[PDB]
Order: sequence, then structure tokens, then C-alpha cells
Amino acid sequence: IVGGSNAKEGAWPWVVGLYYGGRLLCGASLVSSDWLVSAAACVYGRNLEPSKWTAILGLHMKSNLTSPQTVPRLIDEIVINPHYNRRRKDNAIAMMHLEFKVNYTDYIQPICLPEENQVFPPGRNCSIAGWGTVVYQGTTANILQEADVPLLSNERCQQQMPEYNITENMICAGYEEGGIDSCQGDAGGPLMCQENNRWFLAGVTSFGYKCALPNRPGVYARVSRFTEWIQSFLH
Amino acid sequence: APFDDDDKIVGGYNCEENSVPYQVSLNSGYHFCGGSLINEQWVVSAGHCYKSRIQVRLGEHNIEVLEGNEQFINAAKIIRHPQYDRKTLNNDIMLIKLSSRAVINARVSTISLPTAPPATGTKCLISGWGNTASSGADYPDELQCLDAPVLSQAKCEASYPGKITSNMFCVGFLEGGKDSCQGDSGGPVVCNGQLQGVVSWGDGCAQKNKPGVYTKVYNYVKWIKNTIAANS
Amino acid sequence: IECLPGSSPCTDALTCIKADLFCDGEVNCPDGSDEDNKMCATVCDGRFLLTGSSGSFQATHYPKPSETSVVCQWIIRVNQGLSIKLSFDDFNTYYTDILDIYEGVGSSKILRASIWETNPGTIRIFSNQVTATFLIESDESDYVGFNATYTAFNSSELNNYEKINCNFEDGFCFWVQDLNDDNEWERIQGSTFSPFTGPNFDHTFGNASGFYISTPTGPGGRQERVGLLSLPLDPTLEPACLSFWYHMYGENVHKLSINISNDQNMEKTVFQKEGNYGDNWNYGQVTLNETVKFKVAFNAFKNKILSDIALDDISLTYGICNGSLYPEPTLVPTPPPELPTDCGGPFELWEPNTTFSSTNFPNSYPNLAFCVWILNAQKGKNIQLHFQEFDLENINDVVEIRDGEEADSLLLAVYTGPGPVKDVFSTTNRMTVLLITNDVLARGGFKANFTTGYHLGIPEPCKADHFQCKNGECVPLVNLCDGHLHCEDGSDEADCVRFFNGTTNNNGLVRFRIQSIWHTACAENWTTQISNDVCQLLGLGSGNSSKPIFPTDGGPFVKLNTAPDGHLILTPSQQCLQDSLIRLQCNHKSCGKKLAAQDITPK
Ligand SMILES: *[C@@H]1O[C@H](CO)[C@@H](O[C@@H]2O[C@H](CO)[C@@H](O[C@@H]3O[C@H](CO)[C@@H](O)[C@H](O[C@H]4O[C@H](CO)[C@@H](O)[C@H](O)[C@@H]4O)[C@@H]3O)[C@H](O)[C@H]2NC(C)=O)[C@H](O)[C@H]1NC(C)=O
Ligand SMILES: *[C@@H]1O[C@H](CO)[C@@H](O[C@@H]2O[C@H](CO)[C@@H](O[C@@H]3O[C@H](CO[C@H]4O[C@H](CO)[C@@H](O)[C@H](O)[C@@H]4O)[C@@H](O)[C@H](O)[C@@H]3O)[C@H](O)[C@H]2NC(C)=O)[C@H](O)[C@H]1NC(C)=O
Ligand SMILES: *[C@@H]1O[C@H](CO)[C@@H](O[C@@H]2O[C@H](CO)[C@@H](O[C@@H]3O[C@H](CO[C@H]4O[C@H](CO)[C@@H](O)[C@H](O)[C@@H]4O)[C@@H](O)[C@H](O)[C@@H]3O)[C@H](O)[C@H]2NC(C)=O)[C@H](O)[C@H]1NC(C)=O
Ligand SMILES: *[C@@H]1O[C@H](CO)[C@@H](O[C@@H]2O[C@H](CO)[C@@H](O[C@@H]3O[C@H](CO)[C@@H](O)[C@H](O)[C@@H]3O)[C@H](O)[C@H]2NC(C)=O)[C@H](O)[C@H]1NC(C)=O
Ligand SMILES: *[C@@H]1O[C@H](CO)[C@@H](O[C@@H]2O[C@H](CO)[C@@H](O[C@@H]3O[C@H](CO)[C@@H](O)[C@H](O)[C@@H]3O)[C@H](O)[C@H]2NC(C)=O)[C@H](O)[C@H]1NC(C)=O
Ligand SMILES: *[C@@H]1O[C@H](CO)[C@@H](O[C@@H]2O[C@H](CO)[C@@H](O[C@@H]3O[C@H](CO)[C@@H](O)[C@H](O)[C@@H]3O)[C@H](O)[C@H]2NC(C)=O)[C@H](O)[C@H]1NC(C)=O
Ligand SMILES: *[C@@H]1O[C@H](CO)[C@@H](O[C@@H]2O[C@H](CO)[C@@H](O[C@@H]3O[C@H](CO)[C@@H](O)[C@H](O)[C@@H]3O)[C@H](O)[C@H]2NC(C)=O)[C@H](O)[C@H]1NC(C)=O
Ligand SMILES: *[C@@H]1O[C@H](CO)[C@@H](O[C@@H]2O[C@H](CO)[C@@H](O[C@@H]3O[C@H](CO)[C@@H](O)[C@H](O)[C@@H]3O)[C@H](O)[C@H]2NC(C)=O)[C@H](O)[C@H]1NC(C)=O
Ligand SMILES: *[C@@H]1O[C@H](CO)[C@@H](O[C@@H]2O[C@H](CO)[C@@H](O[C@@H]3O[C@H](CO)[C@@H](O)[C@H](O)[C@@H]3O)[C@H](O)[C@H]2NC(C)=O)[C@H](O)[C@H]1NC(C)=O
Ligand SMILES: *[C@@H]1O[C@H](CO)[C@@H](O[C@@H]2O[C@H](CO[C@@H]3O[C@H](CO)[C@@H](O)[C@H](O)[C@@H]3O)[C@@H](O)[C@H](O)[C@H]2NC(C)=O)[C@H](O)[C@H]1NC(C)=O
Ligand SMILES: *[C@@H]1O[C@H](CO)[C@@H](O[C@@H]2O[C@H](CO)[C@@H](O)[C@H](O)[C@H]2NC(C)=O)[C@H](O)[C@H]1NC(C)=O
Ligand SMILES: *[C@@H]1O[C@H](CO)[C@@H](O[C@@H]2O[C@H](CO)[C@@H](O)[C@H](O)[C@H]2NC(C)=O)[C@H](O)[C@H]1NC(C)=O
Ligand SMILES: *[C@@H]1O[C@H](CO)[C@@H](O)[C@H](O)[C@H]1NC(C)=O
Ligand SMILES: *[C@@H]1O[C@H](CO)[C@@H](O)[C@H](O)[C@H]1NC(C)=O
Ligand SMILES: *[C@@H]1O[C@H](CO)[C@@H](O)[C@H](O)[C@H]1NC(C)=O
Ligand SMILES: *[C@@H]1O[C@H](CO)[C@@H](O)[C@H](O)[C@H]1NC(C)=O
Repeated sequence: IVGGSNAKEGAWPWVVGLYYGGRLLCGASLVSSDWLVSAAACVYGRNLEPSKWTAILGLHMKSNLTSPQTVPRLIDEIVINPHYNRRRKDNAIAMMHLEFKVNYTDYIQPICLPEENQVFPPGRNCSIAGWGTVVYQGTTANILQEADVPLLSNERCQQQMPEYNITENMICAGYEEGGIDSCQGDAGGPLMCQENNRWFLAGVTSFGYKCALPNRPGVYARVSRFTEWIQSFLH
Repeated sequence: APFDDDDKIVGGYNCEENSVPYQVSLNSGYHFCGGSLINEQWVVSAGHCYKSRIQVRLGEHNIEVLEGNEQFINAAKIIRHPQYDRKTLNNDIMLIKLSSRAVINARVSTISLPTAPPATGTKCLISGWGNTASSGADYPDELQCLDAPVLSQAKCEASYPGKITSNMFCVGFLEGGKDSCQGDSGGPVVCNGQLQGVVSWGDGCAQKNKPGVYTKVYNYVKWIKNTIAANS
Repeated sequence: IECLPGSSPCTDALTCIKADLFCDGEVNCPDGSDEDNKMCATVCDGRFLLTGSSGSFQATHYPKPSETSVVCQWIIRVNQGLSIKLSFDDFNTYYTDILDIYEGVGSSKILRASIWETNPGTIRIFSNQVTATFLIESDESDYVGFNATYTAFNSSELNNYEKINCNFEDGFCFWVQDLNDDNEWERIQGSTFSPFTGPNFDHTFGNASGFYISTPTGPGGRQERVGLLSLPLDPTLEPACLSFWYHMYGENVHKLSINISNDQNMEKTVFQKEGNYGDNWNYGQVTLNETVKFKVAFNAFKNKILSDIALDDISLTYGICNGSLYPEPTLVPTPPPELPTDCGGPFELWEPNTTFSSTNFPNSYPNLAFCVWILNAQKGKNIQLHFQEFDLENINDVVEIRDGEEADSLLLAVYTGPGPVKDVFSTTNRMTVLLITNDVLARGGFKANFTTGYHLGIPEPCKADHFQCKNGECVPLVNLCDGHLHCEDGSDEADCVRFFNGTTNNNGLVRFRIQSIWHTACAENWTTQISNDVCQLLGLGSGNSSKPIFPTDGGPFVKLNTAPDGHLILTPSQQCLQDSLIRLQCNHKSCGKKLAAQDITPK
């Protein structure tokens, strides 16, 4: 996918991995003590059997699931946003309920949701996370990657990718010359923006056209307008 | 009425199919056949895959990129089944002895031999570098998998009359489309954690309503044990 | 004189040369002892050089089967400009045994032939030097031994008939395999690997007892080019006709061509066929030109596995080619992609129409199908799908059920995989059923019920003004924000404490509800415990103390009673005077503040 870098231990405590059938299929974020926020597209068609989903909290390396800092958990309830379409790829955000609960620790922390009428200005650098690949396809990296990419306004996003509706329900991040992206390969985590002195769940990894290609913005699911829906299930 | 004769097979990319220590590959300058590892020196592979020079790769994940976790042991002796029939592709099983003992780790290990014959409808897993692509020629270099329950004997016999015996069984209920681009040869067939057979042949790359044929190794367990005892 | 590893000294021990140079046909030692027959003691027959016109040799263990791996090499030398023809009657072995015929001697050899477990037939080498390398790669009892009969012939006085005609029974005849190809042609008796690809019998003989050439049958996965070359043809005063039989069977057949080449560099193609032509031997007819010396070739492009192309029964005649009695070959019909697009089928149905197959549920459903079912019911009536039978693929095939009557449809449930599935209840009087299919593994399908009615999924409300939770359990007063687990949904334990007229999101006045009425609270004394209790009730993080502003409200205030267990006790008894509004202040829970000392990478 190009653009990844090394991630320190505990750098992203709210990034968790989702395993279905023994393989890392998608990613999620830790918001509360019993709920996760993940992409609805990658969990579609597998919500009838939540027992087959393995939620790994505090994961740092693909083949090092032995440290005590990582506490595996199961998923019992899976809910998908009713506004999802699967044809326009609109509102690809779904929530997964943990088995019982998770104890807060240094390497496992929640992430604050955006408040009402809180929009991150475009052009502000934000971090991305996920267990993506170095090349466009294949050769999955065993170490969590991190990169900084400024937000792209939807006005130019709808023109740079004249294939979707985009509308106001998506947030685009990318570069004019490309190089840094997280849309394809594997989500493995959401889009995080930090203002004041704390990160926020600004976006969730979504579909895309190409990785490390110029004039190919990376689409991310907008969470500012979905704060109420998430908070309805958080408590 | 021009045509192109192309299709695709269901996606089975997985997470590069890791945590599969019983999967091995046979190399003679390129990947041609697969196989399974049964002990520290013997492997199970299809009889038709016999070649003068074969290199056995242990725990391989990419056929073109070396990640440093692959064991390369050259083949020392290859024994084919004495009752192999090339015309009918019956008794399509052979054993290859590694020159040096394998190193057992998280990526290389052995799978226990089956003790009971497979049953109809039993869930099975097939591992191999299959040809999965959206369109065109985009053959991947990563290990893949695909579930395949065992079908009934009568249906298997009726599917290919004159070419099916008691040592063969169908792949599964999967139609498989019209890909017609085979990419699996000698791939392990594991049912309930036991190697019930290997990939032998089929009518194309699992053409619609015509599944492939796998060589059952339950009847060959005694032959494998005798071969191991005679060439320990 | 000491020699480095990988090299061996000569008999005189004066010069060190490569180990492979010994007994290879190249004289490198000063005394010429490297080619001595006694020095090259192969033990097979005691001889190494065969300078005679004709002869034969034996292998190790002549009277008894061999039991030890022995390497033997033989070199035959004849007059310059003459070729050697190797003829074999019947050869068998224990798999691992290759004669390893090579072109010439020394380091210039590449490969000539390699036949194991089968009779090679007849092998012709167009050189004055022929080399063989007997090898054993097994410790078992292999074959007794190997012999070869050869005879010298001029090979340049041959006419066009002998050069061209070859039915593939006496080996490859005089055809020379190209040395600039990815792989060489293979002559295999009977049927070969890759079922439904390649001939099952020989054309010349009629059954499996015959021999034919074809592309390599190994289960490879790379594109390769194979080629066969012939001797130059002498000029003729009459045009000649070239006849051959080609069998191009397989879904991945790329191209077959002749590509005649001449000494004038005016190469041209006279025959070219592409694609599959069925499991039948087709007749190829070629007219000849280019009286000057030219070579007839058969360039075949080999694709991945299941792309076998075979040739047999090459013959030559004279005169203009007659009318081809055999019909011109035609390509296979091929499964036609007749624009699957979207079948559509039924779209809307009403109450009289309830039972319906998906598309062809008894048999299967078509691939690439996007079927839309519009379930319309009367006003005020809900719709219950009540699936009867459901058999999809697993994760690819999905049945999507949404709520209609609006542009922004609301997803209700997603069903996939085998086995029965639960019923679906729609919010309004319209349900949309979507079937997304894939191009592979199309199961039988699904069948619905289309049940409609009033309050299909809504339980009967409780009487006597009793509150009801989501699970339907009756909760009159017991679990009205009292902190219990009567209903697993938790709706009966909804937050009865909230802010009112505050400055920000985490700010507000006192507002506590006991059962169904919101009211203020008494906080004349304030400590850390009550602040923590308020924070816990509001679901916030750690908080601190707060102070009132002015007693602007004199309504029915309710005192707050704390407990050592953290539970808040509400006493509806205003035993106080001059009540004042109290501001509730708390902070949010600890979020993902960065702690690791992340480095800086300006890249
Ligand atoms: C018989 O085999 C020979 C050797 O394999 C083969 O000769 C090769 O032919 C190809 C194409 O016929 C040549 O490739 C060409 O190279 C030139 C110069 O680089 C290009 O301009 C060509 O591009 C165009 O070629 C055609 C016009 O001539 C166009 O119709 C076409 O659409 C392309 O746009 C092409 O790439 C190659 O150089 C030779 N190799 C040699 C001469 O060594 C020959 O074609 C075969 N068939 C015969 C003789 O019938
Ligand atoms: C080569 O392939 C040809 C297929 O196209 C075969 O037929 C003829 O071959 C020649 C030369 O290769 C072609 O070129 C023409 O030949 C004519 C012949 O002229 C004759 O008639 C005139 C007038 O009566 C007379 O003056 C001449 O002496 C000849 O008797 C020339 O006149 C042309 O200029 C041109 O060079 C022909 O086109 C071609 N077809 C025919 C119908 O002639 C040929 O047999 C092949 N060569 C072999 C097999 O050696
Ligand atoms: C759901 O069940 C329905 C059962 O009532 C199915 O209705 C069937 O529809 C077909 C096709 O329309 C009918 O076959 C013909 O229908 C025409 C309709 O005539 C129309 O035009 C005249 C013009 O004067 C008008 O007066 C009528 O009111 C109609 O608007 C008839 O004229 C023919 O004689 C013939 O009957 C069936 O009769 C009808 N009923 C049954 C029992 O088949 C409906 O098709 C089902 N839904 C789906 C998707 O198939
Ligand atoms: C995750 O958090 C929960 C909640 O704090 C932890 O449960 C609590 O664990 C402590 C220490 O193990 C318990 O205290 C001890 O309990 C035993 C009885 O098991 C008692 O005999 C001791 O005198 C002492 O009180 C505590 O009871 C228990 N429950 C609560 C409600 O606090 C849990 O241990 C944490 N897990 C991890 C892995 O950190
Ligand atoms: C947001 O991120 C972008 C990168 O994605 C930042 O742009 C970077 O800005 C620095 C300046 O501090 C550039 O460094 C420059 O490098 C040249 C190399 O010769 C050097 O001569 C200059 O003196 C300077 O050090 C860096 O190249 C540039 N990145 C790219 C890709 O061009 C941007 O500053 C970030 N903004 C915020 C607010 O974090
Ligand atoms: C193998 O057979 C070939 C015949 O294809 C022999 O080649 C032929 O050798 C004769 C010599 O006896 C050549 O005749 C001479 O040709 C030259 C022109 O190069 C001419 O000036 C002389 O007056 C004489 O006629 C003949 O051209 C040559 N080629 C053919 C096609 O006949 C070859 O010598 C034989 N090799 C042996 C017997 O080792
Ligand atoms: C094309 O078909 C013919 C006929 O099968 C093949 O051989 C031809 O055989 C006849 C018989 O010896 C040759 O003599 C001809 O006989 C007929 C009938 O008696 C007579 O009417 C003619 O005047 C002539 O004498 C004939 O020359 C010979 N060739 C042809 C063209 O008829 C021939 O081999 C087949 N192939 C080719 C490429 O011609
Ligand atoms: C979904 O469709 C199935 C059939 O396609 C419906 O099953 C049928 O349901 C009716 C009642 O609505 C049954 O009739 C009653 O059966 C009971 C015995 O179970 C009998 O005691 C009553 O006197 C009456 O005859 C009918 O037998 C049953 N048929 C089958 C084959 O199960 C089902 O009701 C539909 N679901 C709905 C409408 O919610
Ligand atoms: C006590 O609860 C109230 C409820 O909001 C808060 O008191 C005041 O909060 C403001 C925040 O805008 C504080 O201003 C700044 O606070 C930071 C620490 O967060 C401090 O480093 C700055 O120098 C500045 O003062 C204000 O100090 C604070 N006042 C008091 C008396 O607390 C706050 O949430 C709670 N106070 C504490 C210390 O947690
Ligand atoms: C399979 O193909 C072979 C190819 O050789 C067929 O062999 C044919 O055999 C007949 C037999 O005629 C006679 O058979 C005598 C032995 O019983 C033998 O001593 C005698 O010399 C003579 O050959 C022969 O006429 C044909 O010429 C042979 N075919 C060829 C192409 O030469 C055989 O019949 C085919 N079928 C089977 C079932 O093997
Ligand atoms: C997203 O889809 C909507 C669908 O309604 C598009 O709305 C179109 O708006 C124009 C402007 O008036 C109308 O002329 C069209 O008729 C509308 N579409 C339809 C289907 O009615 C909207 O433009 C789309 N957004 C983008 C960025 O393409
Ligand atoms: C909001 O940003 C400020 C940036 O200064 C954060 O850090 C404060 O820094 C000052 C330095 O003068 C310290 O005295 C304060 O104690 C720091 N914390 C606070 C709360 O004042 C500040 O932390 C950020 N807000 C949050 C979420 O703490
Ligand atoms: C990897 O696992 C080992 C287990 O021994 C542990 O010591 C180490 O800290 C782990 N590393 C990371 C980055 O989690
Ligand atoms: C090799 O030996 C076998 C058995 O004697 C014999 O049939 C065959 O003729 C010999 N080789 C050749 C050149 O035929
Ligand atoms: C909101 O403001 C009014 C103004 O009098 C006050 O009386 C009331 O108490 C305020 N809020 C609460 C929580 O009571
Ligand atoms: C604060 O006032 C309430 C009002 O009844 C009382 O219950 C509580 O005990 C008081 N707290 C003290 C006296 O510490």
C-alpha cells in the first residue's frame, strides 16, 4: 500500500484487529468497554454467526499474540447501520459488541468520539493505522503501520474520483502526488485526528480506487454525523 | 458466434493462508505441484508429479519472495505407487524423501495420518496456490484455501463414468464456474484435521456441475507405512 | 602438485583442470590421459571411446539386477561431417535412470534427449560426437542394464521424402529440436496427463500403442515456446504439397504455426490455427515454394496447464494440393456469456401472491442476478418474511432485506449460508428483498412466505399504565431506573439523570427522575462521593465539586441521600427551606491520550 512505518508499543491503544476463521479480515476501534466500531462493508454477510469473529485488543504484531498486554475477546452481538447500501458504499460503519467487557490498561484505551458540530478542517495532517501491505497486493506486513495524511475536501474528492456519490457522508484523505493511503489491502484501524491534545475517531477506513497513485483520494467513513448512532449503543 | 472461454473462481485468498505448517511445495525452477508433510523426512504428493529434479520447500508463503522463514531441502529419493495407471490417473500418489531432516517450528510441522475412511458430507480443507483473479491473467503468489465437503460415491461414479474407482471422491458441491485454468496439483486434502487425500485431477478447473477428482489415501495408509518402514 | 577443491589432477600430476573436464571429450591434460578408456573406468563395460563405425555397449550388473548407484559415460567418435543414429528396441528401468544424450562433447553440450522408464525408439544426432551419461538416483534394484545400437550414415544425401515424412514411430526421425526454445517436444506413448487435454490415442496407429509428439505435459504454470526444426530441402522443379495432422485440444490453446524460414531471410507463415478445435485430429495442407534451401519448422506457443498441442503423421508429396476431403476445422461452441446483466424477474406482489420461488429455487438461481422484490402491504400492516427454506453459498451470496417507502432505505437483516434463518419484521407497510448472486457456486435458492398483519413483532402493551421494556416484561414500578436486570435489553434502566440549560455538553443543572417525573435535587452539602455518583449516573469520567449561583427556583426539590456502596437514594421529602439550583459538573472519561515516545520520520 506504501507509506507505512514502524509503530511503537502502546502508540495506538484504541486500534484492535478482527479475525474471522483464523485470518485478519478487517479492523476496528475501541470506543467503550463492551463495543467496537468497524467498517460495515468488511463485516457484511458474516453477522449471523458472531461467534466466528475473534476480537484481538491491544494487538501489536501479527505473529506475536503472546504478550500479556493483549487480551483476546469474543463477539456476541453484531449490528450494522440500517443506512448501509452496499451499492453506493454509503455509511459503511458497523458496531460489534464484546463478550463480557474489557479492563482498561495502558495498551488498551478508548478513543473519544467527535462532538456535535465538530468538523476537522481539511488539510490537517491525521494519522492512519492498519495491518496493510507494502506492495499494492500481497505481502502483508506483520507489524502495524502508521502514516500521516492531510484531509481532502469533498468538493475536490468528488471530481478526482468521478465514479461514486461521495456526498457529505464521506471524508477523503490523500495526496496530490500519492504515496500514502490505507483504503485497500486491509483496513486494520480507523482514521484518527488529534486537536487540543487528544486523538479522536475522525474517520473509519473505507473503500478506494488505488494505493499510492496520484489524484486517487482515499475514502474514509465520516463519524461526526454518526456520533448519536454510536452513543445509542455505547451505553 | 465468437467466444473467449474465461471465468473466475470464488475468492479464497484469506490472510495469505498462514498457520498452515503441513503445506509444502515442490520446485523444479518453478512451482508445479504441492504436497503434504507427514514426518521429518517423508512427504505425500501425486504420482504424476514425478520429475528428475525436485526441490521441496517447507513452510513457504510466497513462491517468488523469500521471507527468511522457508526451508529448502533437496529431494533424495522418490517412490511412486507400483499400481499407478497413467491412462486412468488411478493410484495417483507418491512419496518423496527429504535429503535432510526437516526443522519443526510454527511454520513447518507434520499432520497425522488418517485412521478412518472419510464420510459423505464431511467438511474438508484444501490448501494450494490456486488461480484466483478478477479478470485476465492475475495468478497470485500466495497460499489459498477452499472448503470442499465429500460427495456421495454414486454421484462421483456417475459424474465421470469409466474413470472413477473406490479410491476417488468428488471435490464438493461447488460448481466452480468455467475458469478452466487449473492451478492446483497434489494439494493436501484435510478433513477433521486428518489428511484424507491429495489433489489428483479434474475436468478443467472445477467446471460447472463437474467437480474435480481427489485421490483417497485411507486405502494407501498401509502402503505409506510399509514404504516408510522399508526406506526408514 | 595440489589442486583446489572441485578440480582433479591429471595422470602426470602437472596441471589442474576442472573435474567435469575429465571423461568429457575435451582434451585438457598435456598428456591427453583425460580421455583414456582405462582411466574413465565406468565399470559398465570397461570401454569409454567408440571410434568404430558401429557398435554397442552394456551397463553395470550384466547378469544380475543392479543394486548400487553407478555413473557411466560413453563417447562415440566418427568421421567429421557424419552423423550418428541411435536405435533402441525396448528400454525399462526403475524410474530414476536417464541416459542423458548430449550434443557434442565438452562444455558445448546442452541437451539432446532424456528418456526414462520407456523405450526411446530411435534418436538421431546430427554431429560427429555423441555423449551419454548413465545415472542412478535410487538405492533399490533398478534395471539390469542399458545397451545401444548405432550405425553411421551420411545424413546429407537424404532426399525430401525421408527428411519430411515422419509418422512418429521411429523416434523423431530426422527432425532436430530447436535449441532456442523454452522447452522441448515430448514423445509419449498413449494418453498423457491433463485429462480433457491432449490426445488419448495416436492417429497413425489408431490406439494407445502408437507414439505421438506434443507439448510438455508437466503441470507447469508458465508460458513457454516450443519449436521443431527440419533439415534443408533440396530444390525441386515441381511444386510440392506438405501434409500433417494436428490435434489442438484444450481450453488454453494459444497458437500453432509453421513459419517457414529460408536462406534468403524472407521468412513467412503458411499455416496458423488458434483456439480449441475439439478432441479430433485435423488435417493440415501446405503448398511449397522457395526452391532455395529452406527449413520447415513447427513453432507452437504453450500456455499454462491444460494447453497441450500435438502433431502427428507428417508427410510430403508432389504437385498441387488436392481438394481437402476432410472439412475445415471449426472452434468449439464455448459456453456463451449471453449478457447475464440483471435477470430481474418478478418485482412487486400483493397479499394474494404469497408463495414464490426465488428464480428457479427447485434447481438453482442464475449467476450475476440482482433480484428486487417489492413487498407492499395495506396501510398500518407490518410484513413478516418468515423464511421457509434458505440455502445460499456462505459469505458471497447474501439476501438483503430493507425498509421501503423512503429514499433512504433502512437495513433490517442480512441472511446468508445454509440452514434456516429467523423471520424479519418491517417498520412500515413495505419490505424490499434483494438477492445478490455470484458467478460461482450458485445454490438452489430460497423460498419466502409473505406474511402480513398488525403488530406482528410488537408485543401487547401492558395495562394499568405499567411501563414495558423492549423484551416485553411488565415493569410497573420495580425497575424504573432502580438499578436492576429485569430485562436484558436494559431499556427499563434508561438514564433518568441528565443535564438542563448547561454551558457545554458536560455541564448542566440538577435534573433527577424517580419514576416518570423530572425534578431538581438538593445539594446543600457537596463532597467528592456525591460528585462521583453523579458522574457514574451520567456515564462520564472523574469529576469534582461545584457551587450554586442563586436560589431562583422554589419548586418540589428532592433531597439526595448517598450510600457507602455508591448507590444514590432519592427521598421525595422537601424537609428544607430556601432551596437553590445546583450546577452539575463532571469531566469526560479518559480517552486515547498518546503515551509512547513516538519518534519523528521526516519522509
Ligand atoms: C516467424 O518467426 C520470426 C522470429 O520469431 C518472426 O519475426 C519477428 O516478427 C515480429 C512481428 O512479426 C517482429 O516484431 C516487430 O518488430 C518491429 C520492429 O521492432 C515492430 O515495428 C513491429 O511492430 C508492428 O509490426 C507490424 C508491422 O510489421 C504491425 O502489423 C504490428 O501491429 C506492430 O505494430 C513488431 O513488433 C520481430 O522483430 C521479428 N523478429 C525478427 C525479424 O528477428 C516472424 O514474425 C514470424 N512469422 C513469419 C515470418 O511469418
Ligand atoms: C512460389 O509460390 C508461387 C505462389 O504464388 C507459385 O506460383 C507462382 O510463382 C511465381 C514465382 O514464385 C510468382 O511470380 C510471378 O511469376 C510469373 C510467371 O510468369 C510466367 O508467365 C510469363 C508470361 O507468359 C512468362 O513470360 C514467364 O516466363 C513465366 O512463364 C511472372 O511473370 C511474374 O512477374 C511473377 O514473378 C507467381 O505469381 C506465382 N503464381 C502463378 C499463378 O504463377 C510458385 O510455383 C512457387 N515457386 C516454386 C514452387 O518453386
Ligand atoms: C399475482 O397474482 C395475480 C392474481 O390475480 C396475478 O394476476 C394475473 O395477471 C395476469 C397478467 O395480467 C392475468 O392474465 C391476463 O390478464 C389480463 C389483464 O387484463 C388487463 O387489461 C384489461 C383491459 O380491459 C383490464 O380490463 C384488466 O382489468 C387488466 O388490467 C386479462 O384480460 C386476461 O384475460 C388474462 O387473465 C391473470 O388473469 C391474473 N390472474 C391470475 C390468477 O393469474 C399476477 O400476475 C401475480 N403477480 C405476478 C408478478 O405474476
Ligand atoms: C478486571 O477488573 C475487574 C473489576 O475491578 C477485576 O475484578 C476484581 O478483581 C479483584 C482482584 O482480583 C477482586 O478483589 C479480590 O477479590 C477476591 C475474590 O475473587 C477477594 O477474595 C479479595 O479479598 C479481593 O477483594 C475483586 O473482587 C474483583 N471484582 C470487583 C468487582 O472488583 C478483575 O480482576 C480485573 N481483571 C484483570 C485481568 O485485571
Ligand atoms: C503535514 O504533512 C506534510 C507532509 O505530508 C508536511 O509537509 C512537509 O513539510 C516539511 C517542512 O517542515 C518539508 O520538509 C522540507 O524538506 C526540504 C527537503 O529539502 C527542506 O529543504 C526544507 O527545509 C523542509 O525541511 C517536507 O518536505 C514536507 N513534506 C512533503 C511530502 O513535501 C507538513 O508540514 C505537515 N503539516 C503539519 C501542520 O503538520
Ligand atoms: C555426405 O553427402 C553429401 C551430399 O549431400 C556430400 O556433400 C557433397 O560432396 C561432394 C564431394 O564429393 C560435393 O561435390 C563437389 O562440390 C563442389 C562445390 O562445392 C564442386 O566444386 C566439386 O567439383 C564437386 O562437385 C558436393 O557439392 C557436396 N554436396 C552435395 C549436395 O552433393 C558430403 O561430402 C558427404 N559426406 C561424407 C561422404 O562424409
Ligand atoms: C491427388 O489425387 C491423385 C489421385 O488419387 C493422387 O495421385 C494420382 O495418381 C494417378 C494414378 O497413378 C496418377 O496418374 C493419373 O491417373 C489418372 C487416372 O488414371 C489419369 O487420368 C491422369 O492423367 C494421370 O495419369 C496421377 O498423376 C496422380 N496425381 C494426380 C494429381 O492425379 C495424388 O497423389 C493426390 N495428391 C496430389 C498432391 O496430387
Ligand atoms: C410459512 O409457510 C408454511 C408453509 O409454506 C406455513 O406452514 C403452515 O402453517 C399453517 C398455519 O398457518 C398450518 O396449518 C395448521 O397446521 C396445524 C399443525 O401444525 C394444524 O393443527 C392446524 O389445524 C392448521 O391446519 C400448516 O399445517 C403449515 N404447513 C406446513 C407444511 O408446515 C407457515 O404457517 C407459514 N408461516 C407463517 C404464515 O407465518
Ligand atoms: C473542576 O470542575 C470544573 C468543571 O468544568 C472544571 O474547573 C475548571 O475547568 C477549567 C477548564 O476550562 C480549568 O481551566 C484550565 O484547567 C486546566 C486543567 O484542566 C489548567 O491546567 C489551566 O491552567 C486552566 O486552569 C480551571 O482551572 C478549572 N478550575 C478548577 C477550580 O478546577 C474542571 O473540570 C475541574 N477542575 C479540575 C482541577 O479538575
Ligand atoms: C493397437 O495398436 C497396435 C499397433 O501395432 C495394433 O497392432 C496391429 O496388429 C495386427 C496383427 O496382425 C498380426 O498379428 C500377429 C500377432 O497376433 C503378428 O504375429 C503378425 O505379424 C501380424 O502383425 C497387425 O496386422 C497390424 O499391422 C498392427 N498395427 C499396426 C499399426 O501395425 C493393435 O491391433 C491395436 N489394438 C490392440 C487391441 O492392441
Ligand atoms: C448523488 O446522487 C443523487 C441522486 O439523487 C444526485 O442527485 C442529482 O441531482 C441533480 C441536480 O439537480 C439532478 O438533476 C439529478 O436528477 C439527481 N439525481 C437523480 C437520480 O435524481 C447527486 O447529484 C449525486 N451526487 C454526485 C456528487 O454525483
Ligand atoms: C489542550 O492543549 C494544552 C496545550 O498546552 C494541553 O496541555 C496543557 O499545557 C500546559 C502548559 O502550560 C500545562 O500547564 C497544562 O497542565 C496542560 N494540561 C492542561 C489540561 O492544561 C492540554 O492538556 C490540552 N487539553 C487536555 C485535553 O488536557
Ligand atoms: C513479542 O512476544 C514476546 C514473547 O516472549 C515478548 O517478550 C515481546 O515483548 C513481544 N513484543 C511485542 C512488540 O509485543
Ligand atoms: C537394451 O537391453 C534390452 C534388454 O536386452 C534390449 O531389448 C534393448 O534392445 C537394448 N537396447 C537397445 C538399443 O535396444
Ligand atoms: C433552567 O433555568 C430556569 C430559570 O429559572 C430555572 O428556574 C431552572 O431551574 C433551570 N434548570 C433546572 C435544572 O432547573
Ligand atoms: C447532605 O444532605 C443530605 C440531604 O438529606 C443528607 O442526606 C446527607 O446526609 C448530607 N450529607 C452530610 C451531612 O454529610
